[PDB]
Amino acid sequence: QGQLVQSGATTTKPGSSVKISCKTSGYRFNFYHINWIRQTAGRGPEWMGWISPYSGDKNLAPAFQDRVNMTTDTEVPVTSFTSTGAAYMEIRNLTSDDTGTYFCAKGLLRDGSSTWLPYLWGQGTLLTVLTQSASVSGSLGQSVTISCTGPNSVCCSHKSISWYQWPPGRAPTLIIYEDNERAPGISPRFSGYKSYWSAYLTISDLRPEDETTYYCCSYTHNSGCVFGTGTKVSVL
Amino acid sequence: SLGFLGAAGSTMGAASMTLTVQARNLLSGIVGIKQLQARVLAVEHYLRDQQLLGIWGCSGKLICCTNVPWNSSWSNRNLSEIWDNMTWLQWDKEISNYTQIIYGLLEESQNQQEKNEQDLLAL
Amino acid sequence: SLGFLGAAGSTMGAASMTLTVQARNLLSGIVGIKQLQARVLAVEHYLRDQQLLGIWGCSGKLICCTNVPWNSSWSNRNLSEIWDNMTWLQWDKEISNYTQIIYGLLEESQNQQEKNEQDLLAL
Amino acid sequence: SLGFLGAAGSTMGAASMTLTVQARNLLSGIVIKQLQARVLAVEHYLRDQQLLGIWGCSGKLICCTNVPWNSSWSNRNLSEIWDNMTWLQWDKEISNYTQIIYGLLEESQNQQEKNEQDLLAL
Amino acid sequence: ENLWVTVYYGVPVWKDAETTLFCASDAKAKHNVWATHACVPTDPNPQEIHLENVTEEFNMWKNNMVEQMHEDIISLWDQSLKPCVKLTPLCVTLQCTNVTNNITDDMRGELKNCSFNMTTELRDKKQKVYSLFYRLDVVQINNKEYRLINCNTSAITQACPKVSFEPIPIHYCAPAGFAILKCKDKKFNGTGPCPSVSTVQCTHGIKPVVSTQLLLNGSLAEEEVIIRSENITNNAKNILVQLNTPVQINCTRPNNNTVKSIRIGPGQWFYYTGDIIGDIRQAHCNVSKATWNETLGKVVKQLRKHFGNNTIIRFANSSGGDLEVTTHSFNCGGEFFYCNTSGLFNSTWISNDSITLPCRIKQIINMWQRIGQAMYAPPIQGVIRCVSNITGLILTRDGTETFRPGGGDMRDNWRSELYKYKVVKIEPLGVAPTKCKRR
Amino acid sequence: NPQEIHLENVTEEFNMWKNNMVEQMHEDIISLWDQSLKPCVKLTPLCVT
Ligand SMILES: *[C@@H]1O[C@H](CO)[C@@H](O[C@@H]2O[C@H](CO)[C@@H](O[C@@H]3O[C@H](CO[C@H]4O[C@H](CO)[C@@H](O)[C@H](O)[C@@H]4O)[C@@H](O)[C@H](O[C@H]4O[C@H](CO)[C@@H](O)[C@H](O)[C@@H]4O)[C@@H]3O)[C@H](O)[C@H]2NC(C)=O)[C@H](O)[C@H]1NC(C)=O
Ligand SMILES: *[C@@H]1O[C@H](CO)[C@@H](O[C@@H]2O[C@H](CO)[C@@H](O[C@@H]3O[C@H](CO)[C@@H](O)[C@H](O)[C@@H]3O)[C@H](O)[C@H]2NC(C)=O)[C@H](O)[C@H]1NC(C)=O
Ligand SMILES: *[C@@H]1O[C@H](CO)[C@@H](O[C@@H]2O[C@H](CO)[C@@H](O[C@@H]3O[C@H](CO)[C@@H](O)[C@H](O)[C@@H]3O)[C@H](O)[C@H]2NC(C)=O)[C@H](O)[C@H]1NC(C)=O
Ligand SMILES: *[C@@H]1O[C@H](CO)[C@@H](O[C@@H]2O[C@H](CO)[C@@H](O)[C@H](O)[C@H]2NC(C)=O)[C@H](O)[C@H]1NC(C)=O
Ligand SMILES: *[C@@H]1O[C@H](CO)[C@@H](O[C@@H]2O[C@H](CO)[C@@H](O)[C@H](O)[C@H]2NC(C)=O)[C@H](O)[C@H]1NC(C)=O
Ligand SMILES: *[C@@H]1O[C@H](CO)[C@@H](O[C@@H]2O[C@H](CO)[C@@H](O)[C@H](O)[C@H]2NC(C)=O)[C@H](O)[C@H]1NC(C)=O
Ligand SMILES: *[C@@H]1O[C@H](CO)[C@@H](O[C@@H]2O[C@H](CO)[C@@H](O)[C@H](O)[C@H]2NC(C)=O)[C@H](O)[C@H]1NC(C)=O
Ligand SMILES: *[C@@H]1O[C@H](CO)[C@@H](O)[C@H](O)[C@H]1NC(C)=O
Ligand SMILES: *[C@@H]1O[C@H](CO)[C@@H](O)[C@H](O)[C@H]1NC(C)=O
Ligand SMILES: *[C@@H]1O[C@H](CO)[C@@H](O)[C@H](O)[C@H]1NC(C)=O
Ligand SMILES: *[C@@H]1O[C@H](CO)[C@@H](O)[C@H](O)[C@H]1NC(C)=O
Ligand SMILES: *[C@@H]1O[C@H](CO)[C@@H](O)[C@H](O)[C@H]1NC(C)=O
Ligand SMILES: *[C@@H]1O[C@H](CO)[C@@H](O)[C@H](O)[C@H]1NC(C)=O
Ligand SMILES: *[C@@H]1O[C@H](CO)[C@@H](O)[C@H](O)[C@H]1NC(C)=O
Ligand SMILES: *[C@@H]1O[C@H](CO)[C@@H](O)[C@H](O)[C@H]1NC(C)=O
Ligand SMILES: *[C@@H]1O[C@H](CO)[C@@H](O)[C@H](O)[C@H]1NC(C)=O
Ligand SMILES: *[C@@H]1O[C@H](CO)[C@@H](O)[C@H](O)[C@H]1NC(C)=O
Ligand SMILES: *[C@@H]1O[C@H](CO)[C@@H](O)[C@H](O)[C@H]1NC(C)=O
Ligand SMILES: *[C@@H]1O[C@H](CO)[C@@H](O)[C@H](O)[C@H]1NC(C)=O
Ligand SMILES: *[C@@H]1O[C@H](CO)[C@@H](O)[C@H](O)[C@H]1NC(C)=O
Ligand SMILES: *[C@@H]1O[C@H](CO)[C@@H](O)[C@H](O)[C@H]1NC(C)=O
Ligand SMILES: *[C@@H]1O[C@H](CO)[C@@H](O)[C@H](O)[C@H]1NC(C)=O
Repeated sequence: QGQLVQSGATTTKPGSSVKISCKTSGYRFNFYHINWIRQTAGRGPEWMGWISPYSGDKNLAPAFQDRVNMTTDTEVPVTSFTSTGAAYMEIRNLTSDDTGTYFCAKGLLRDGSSTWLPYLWGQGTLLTVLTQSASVSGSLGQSVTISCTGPNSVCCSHKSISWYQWPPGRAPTLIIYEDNERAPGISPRFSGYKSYWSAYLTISDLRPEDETTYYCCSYTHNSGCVFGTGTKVSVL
Repeated sequence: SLGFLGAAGSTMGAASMTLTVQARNLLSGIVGIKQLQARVLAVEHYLRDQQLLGIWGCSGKLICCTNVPWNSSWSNRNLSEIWDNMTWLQWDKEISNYTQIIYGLLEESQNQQEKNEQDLLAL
Repeated sequence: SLGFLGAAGSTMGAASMTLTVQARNLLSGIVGIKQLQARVLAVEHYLRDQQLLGIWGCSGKLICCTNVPWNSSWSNRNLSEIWDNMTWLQWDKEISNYTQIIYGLLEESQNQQEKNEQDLLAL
Repeated sequence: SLGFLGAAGSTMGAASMTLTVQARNLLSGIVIKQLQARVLAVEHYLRDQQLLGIWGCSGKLICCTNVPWNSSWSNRNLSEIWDNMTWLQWDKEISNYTQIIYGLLEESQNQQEKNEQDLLAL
Repeated sequence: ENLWVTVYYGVPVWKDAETTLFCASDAKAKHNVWATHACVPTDPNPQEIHLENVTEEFNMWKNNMVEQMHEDIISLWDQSLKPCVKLTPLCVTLQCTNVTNNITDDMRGELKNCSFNMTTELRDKKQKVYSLFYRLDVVQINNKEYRLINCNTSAITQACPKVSFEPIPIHYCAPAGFAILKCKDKKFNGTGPCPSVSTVQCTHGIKPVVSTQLLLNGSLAEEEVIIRSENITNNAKNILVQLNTPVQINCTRPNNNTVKSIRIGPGQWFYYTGDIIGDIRQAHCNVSKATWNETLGKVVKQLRKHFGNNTIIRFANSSGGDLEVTTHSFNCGGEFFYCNTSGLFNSTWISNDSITLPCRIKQIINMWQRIGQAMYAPPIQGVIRCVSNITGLILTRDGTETFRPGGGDMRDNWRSELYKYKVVKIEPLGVAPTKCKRR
Repeated sequence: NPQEIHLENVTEEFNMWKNNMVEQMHEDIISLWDQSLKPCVKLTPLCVT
């Protein structure tokens, strides 16, 4: 299980520095990394950075190298395997161009090749290079395949690809990770495939609730999530 | 090399690579009625663990594979969600609902495997 | 599934198919100077049975076949006259005259088999 | 057949051919303090089988390993050992590195088990 | 994708449990009452292994090591008391007087000179002898006739004069297949999940100091001062306070007493209090006043964390009960001291030189669990003086607030030390699915 | 049948004055004496004139 609650939706004019809290429950707060990802209106989803609430070792994107500050405090053990923690994040040279919805997401695993991958997302707070399929659609019973590709700086076995379902302005949900493995609870109708130049997401036997947008992430073991443009699915 | 019970909070796969370090401190160390009663009690638990080890056909081996399959009603989680994701303590805590059934199935599977081998060796 | 010692009066072959049910109740159950003396004694009989099991090369297996032949002077009866004809009680009653000789021969046969394997593994 | 501890002063190879005669008299025979010795005796036997099992020699009196022989332990030759010394003087001379050898056997069997577990996945 | 079960021997999974724990003491050799000679002598290196990512639930008030240690201590007292000479002939009529007691007319009864008839090595002969008895050990009959306190209630036996009642460190250990969980959190409340847990085979050196209202020679808190209780809101549960800065106490009896060996029976020689050389003074204990005030302040600052910053609490003496409960009772140099503590807890604290305590001496002490067995402490020659560290308190709430000390149960003193330790068992067998199949 | 097995070619160092069987037997004999003496009648009344 596990649940993450975010701060309030307050607004502030440019030049300031705001802090956003993220309180965790239902899991060992020390066992997984924490990621901050911002969804901007005039841009794609951008991975800002992750920290380890166990080692304290941080790693951000170069675009947020000298402008963002992320901290955590010690956990409060609830049981042998449940803990409650918090996480704070601020931006120093803050303007009005960084407006959007911010999400804090715990890591995927505590070992392997997909450790820090943002898996369990929050509620979202309201503030003040990888191209995929333009638009595809289908009908109940058939299958669809969404593409995703980019340059050698973001393609190929060199990197790993994940697939995310994202309702507009709501809680996202992970579908695929490391190019074929699907998240727990995902129906077997979803399939992931990967060529040397593109990744495919196959969805057979569609159903009405699938009217949603989809994104793909390019990521290695010690890098950030490189999101895509977006694929708008229609009908129902 | 972390020592005895070093990988208590570690992932299950990490602790699986150091099994001798826990196996060599089960009957030895430094171990008047109280003192002798615990030794007799301790040796019964080792033989309790070794008797079950032999009845499943894993005599003298720390990693043994079986013929029984995995039942989804016990636990739906995946392999990468177990070995690199959970510790042995919480695993034993969660799976503590069906251990007796699994033990019985292992017993009967090894028994039928022995019967099949006895049938096959008659040519 | 008849339980512990269920096939007492059954044929030997019928009891041979359920060997784990008797093997799992030799050192466990619910088992105080008197009480502790029996536990220490009981584990000695299990190890008495397991030590002989290991010295014959049947470590951790309930059904093992040997290299020694069957002597007719021990018993002249036939296979269908044993497995589908008698219970283990009357068999152990009849064969209780030469068990020690058989045990010694099993010991020496396993020893020579180990020596042969050591000689063969030198190439 | 010389009996129990018959080949005490014999060469090591001569004693190696009769191993059951010493192995069958380690927990049997005729055995408040007296019961304490039996409980102690079985712990040493299981101490011997625990080390036996952790090296991968479960139920066998002669088992070969994967570790090599280090010359710094002893420079003597094979014909300078087996037809040349008794087990008493050998254990006297090599009693300087037995623990190291035991640890190497432990780790070699552990990695051998890991290699077999890795190999059995195809 | 057909996953198969795999068995692993030696998996790090434990379960909380209760098991018998044995005793181990560092080598020192006469023989003490604790029979530490019967424990294992040599500790080479108490190897502690920090268990990272391991947060385990501890509960000192449901701990089982404490009950085992309680029964073991009772067993040690009775084992040391078993082979010594019985004092059943000592229950007779006594003729007692104030010998030079009438000086100031204050402490006349405190110690008394008593003459009486007693048996000798021969069955048919008697001998009239004298001795000195403290007031706390005798009761009148009514003339100057007296009788021992224990006669109407229990049988009496004296301690053998070779065993020492001075406590020595005890390291409690678990057998093979079991381990002790040590919580190293410096702000550990005593209950709940501990984030930093380590494992050991044996505890540190623990001294069995039998004390009351003041914990003597105990462990020190690393930071602040820690307050523990089962139900802090319940006044029927005693409050255990642990300090970080120890307060030193100086206890002394300056009466230079002397022993007189008197033969009661065949192979039995009793040790009476012969005479007092020099002045007859009062046994007492000092503590520095300023250090006590500072430690009281740091105790109340943490007491305010569970009752409010504005609520005013005060400290008073004990409310009543048995002698061993209403006083600071302990064993110094061998003899049993009971010190009045009204001069310690006599301060009221508002929102925002050395002192001395009079002590009386007992040598007839009964067991705190069963009444029916009494031990005579043989008197100790010379001047008695012991310096100790008060490090903990046993307070009782009443229900503004007032606090009164106490605690007459022996197991409180062990709870004061075994809060860090928790005994667990190991189930080393673990099954898990893998993509491996036999054959 | 006390089965003695001659150990040929075996030259072993003995030391009777540091032997441990002797001290153990001393304590065993003392323990047996006191065990036999425990349940018998005491003679404390016999110490008279
Ligand atoms: C207690 O719980 C914590 C939290 O779960 C555990 O900490 C995790 O430890 C595992 C490994 O034990 C970590 O996963 C591994 O990370 C390695 C490197 O990540 C670091 O990378 C840079 C390099 O300096 C640091 O800046 C950064 O902050 C990270 O700390 C990877 O190398 C591992 O393998 C991956 O990379 C290698 C590269 O060669 C590949 O070969 C592999 O295939 C794979 O792709 C692995 O991913 C995990 O990140 C830690 N989590 C946290 C939150 O810190 C403790 O281990 C645990 N304690 C115990 C005793 O179990
Ligand atoms: C406790 O009471 C006993 C009495 O039962 C005291 O013993 C007696 O003490 C007196 C006074 O010291 C002794 O008298 C003295 O005798 C000596 C020697 O003959 C003599 O030189 C003195 O002039 C004086 O008369 C008496 O003998 C003695 N009796 C016995 C049996 O000891 C005892 O002193 C008292 N104890 C204390 C601490 O006061
Ligand atoms: C708390 O611990 C301290 C020390 O750890 C204890 O003080 C010790 O008290 C005993 C007896 O009161 C002293 O023993 C005596 O030592 C002198 C030294 O010359 C010796 O001559 C005597 O025969 C006797 O053995 C001991 O020295 C003393 N230790 C120190 C360091 O002063 C104290 O008693 C403990 N508190 C309690 C309540 O037990
Ligand atoms: C990120 O912000 C936090 C505030 O939440 C900073 O932490 C404090 O910084 C000040 C100024 O350097 C120190 O005086 C404090 O001791 C810090 N800790 C606390 C608890 O206040 C933190 O320094 C910021 N990060 C960076 C890189 O400056
Ligand atoms: C009283 O407390 C003091 C201070 O805690 C003790 O002195 C310490 O003793 C330990 C162990 O002997 C040493 O490791 C420390 O370095 C000492 N520190 C100081 C400041 O003295 C003293 O031993 C205690 N006395 C008693 C009787 O418990
Ligand atoms: C207590 O009284 C005893 C005598 O009962 C004193 O013992 C004497 O001590 C001195 C020390 O120099 C010796 O020379 C004497 O021989 C001792 N007398 C006996 C009879 O043994 C002891 O000194 C006194 N102690 C105190 C503190 O007053
Ligand atoms: C209790 O007694 C001890 C020693 O008998 C006193 O400690 C001594 O204090 C003086 C200070 O004048 C120091 O010079 C000594 O070194 C101390 N002795 C030791 C062994 O440390 C202590 O002050 C006394 N306390 C009270 C309250 O009387
Ligand atoms: C799983 O277990 C249930 C009950 O224990 C049983 O009815 C079912 O047949 C099992 N399924 C498999 C695949 O073993
Ligand atoms: C294991 O993975 C699941 C995936 O949902 C996650 O909820 C859980 O926190 C992870 N860790 C443990 C110890 O279960
Ligand atoms: C175990 O079974 C009990 C009773 O059926 C149930 O309440 C509990 O949730 C189960 N736990 C697990 C981990 O299956
Ligand atoms: C049977 O046993 C006898 C004596 O025990 C022996 O002489 C004979 O050779 C044996 N024959 C076989 C076939 O085992
Ligand atoms: C076994 O020996 C007894 C007497 O020693 C004899 O009565 C019996 O017939 C013998 N049985 C067999 C099968 O040899
Ligand atoms: C022999 O032992 C030494 C020290 O133990 C070690 O450095 C060396 O590598 C070993 N050599 C071999 C061949 O094992
Ligand atoms: C063994 O070690 C001891 C002490 O270090 C030394 O005296 C002896 O010569 C050594 N023997 C061998 C064979 O290395
Ligand atoms: C001792 O003195 C007190 C002082 O009041 C007196 O009451 C008591 O009776 C005296 N005891 C005697 C003289 O035995
Ligand atoms: C001892 O016995 C005699 C009997 O004549 C008695 O007079 C005397 O008072 C007794 N001693 C004491 C101290 O009472
Ligand atoms: C013994 O005497 C004391 C003296 O007051 C008294 O308190 C106690 O109750 C008496 N015991 C019995 C059993 O009468
Ligand atoms: C002790 O502290 C723990 C820490 O959370 C708390 O849960 C518990 O209620 C406290 N107990 C008391 C009696 O204050
Ligand atoms: C503590 O005591 C009060 C009254 O004494 C009671 O109401 C409360 O339930 C107790 N606490 C617990 C946890 O039971
Ligand atoms: C009491 O004072 C402390 C200062 O250490 C403060 O943290 C706490 O909030 C105060 N509590 C109340 C109820 O005023
Ligand atoms: C202790 O002393 C106080 C005054 O210092 C006094 O009121 C109280 O009665 C004394 N207690 C005893 C038991 O003597
Ligand atoms: C107790 O305190 C009161 C008031 O401060 C004082 O009058 C009295 O003398 C004190 N008594 C003791 C024993 O400290």
